[PDB]
Amino acid sequence: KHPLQNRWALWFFKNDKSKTWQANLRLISKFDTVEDFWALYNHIQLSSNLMPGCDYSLFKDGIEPMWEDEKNKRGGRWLITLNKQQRRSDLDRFWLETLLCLIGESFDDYSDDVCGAVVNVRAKGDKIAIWTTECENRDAVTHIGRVYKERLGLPPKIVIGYQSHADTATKKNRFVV
Ligand SMILES: C[n+]1cn([C@@H]2O[C@H](COP(=O)(O)OP(=O)(O)OP(=O)(O)O)[C@@H](O)[C@H]2O)c2nc(N)[nH]c(=O)c21
Repeated sequence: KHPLQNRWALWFFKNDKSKTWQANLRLISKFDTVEDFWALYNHIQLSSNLMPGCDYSLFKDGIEPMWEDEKNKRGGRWLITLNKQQRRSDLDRFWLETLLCLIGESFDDYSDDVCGAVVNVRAKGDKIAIWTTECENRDAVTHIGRVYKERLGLPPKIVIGYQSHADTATKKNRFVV
């Protein structure tokens, strides 16, 4: 089989309320091969079919998909927001293209600053984001944002923003692209 440069882990989140946020996170599977990635993707529910209040997260092995993880606490995220009416037309395409960015190490020189990606399915609107390790590394953050924006094919006129997890936790953009 053909190996990937990193081992990745898929996590699932289900909003409960009678549970603490951390207790609602569940590790689903791990893979480090091209064949194993496709085996997972071809046999698990699509993001567009998840119930409102759930999330899928793909993070490098060893990094939990939460602000508290050492590799995320000083970091932040590039955020993509979508309307509820775009669930069946763009959500799945955006998520898969995002996954291929991660697994295919599309950020080259700054690959070590990437922690993972998260897709949130909500009644008000869906969100997809790429999490990075340091919200102060301007060159790294800016590079990832530009590469990501181009890959998704977003019209060069609709700017996306980068938010530090610290700011998100204390409810806005450190950078825009
Ligand atoms: C990513 N994340 C989210 N939460 C909790 O989940 C809540 C919901 O944040 P959300 O990321 O699930 O998006 P949502 O659109 O539902 O919410 P909104 O942006 O607040 O309108 C946060 O306010 C926190 O209470 C988190 N709580 C902890 N402890 N750690 C995390 O990494 C973490």
